[PDB]
Amino acid sequence: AVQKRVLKSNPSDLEKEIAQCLLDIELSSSSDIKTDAKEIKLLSCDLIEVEKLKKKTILIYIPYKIYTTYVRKIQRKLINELEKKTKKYVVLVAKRTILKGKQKNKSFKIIPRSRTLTSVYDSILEDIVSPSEIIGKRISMKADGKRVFKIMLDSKERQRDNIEEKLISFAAVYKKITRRDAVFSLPP
RNA sequence: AUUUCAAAGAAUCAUUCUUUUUAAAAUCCGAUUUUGUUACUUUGAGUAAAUUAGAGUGUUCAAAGCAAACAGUUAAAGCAU
Repeated sequence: AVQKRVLKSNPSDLEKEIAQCLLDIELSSSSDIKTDAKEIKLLSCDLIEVEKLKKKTILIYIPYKIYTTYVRKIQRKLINELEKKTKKYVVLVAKRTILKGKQKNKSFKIIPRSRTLTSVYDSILEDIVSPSEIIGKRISMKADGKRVFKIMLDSKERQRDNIEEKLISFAAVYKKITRRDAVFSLPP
């Protein structure tokens, strides 16, 4: 039924809930984003819980090609619709291969810039904020030798009441994905 | 300018030394083991002595030498039948 259609692999409970929700959104149709999710196929879904315990956040992995072509174009409205349907905080990300060019893999000449560790990690930072847009990045090196990514967003999100819970969620999600701490801010 | 950041453990006096894991391809029995060239650097191999540094060693000391030291009035010990 819904789960096999949305998720290619054998599906867990929250993967099946996402599949059900996504099918229900497509079937019901959200008027401005009509043809809502027909092209979508999912790789995986993951559940992450903030230390502050302001609900839960869901990370969803999507193929780069599907993500770029479909998801990116409607993403803020799409995530808001997914959030409205299931109240846990959703993030949509592209899976991206990261390549060590030392090994000389058959399918690539040289080193692609898109597959560099740094480019992918910056791209994943872009994916998590994606409905909102970065004004500037600044990396603070604290005295412990930890490095902290201070990410400035734009001033349009002062309308959104979910702001702080999403900022903590972005920090948590990035921290789970790789061992980089973020902090967030926006103009006064 | 530019391209793989890091994380956690253990040993040790919020420091220090050490170990584990975190993409992809090829290969072998879900797992097992490999992945640009050079500069630079690390260990090494193979190095004639005399000299030189430098140990051993009271040439009567020292420059030296490569020797010496030990027991025993004119013997025991040791190992051999």
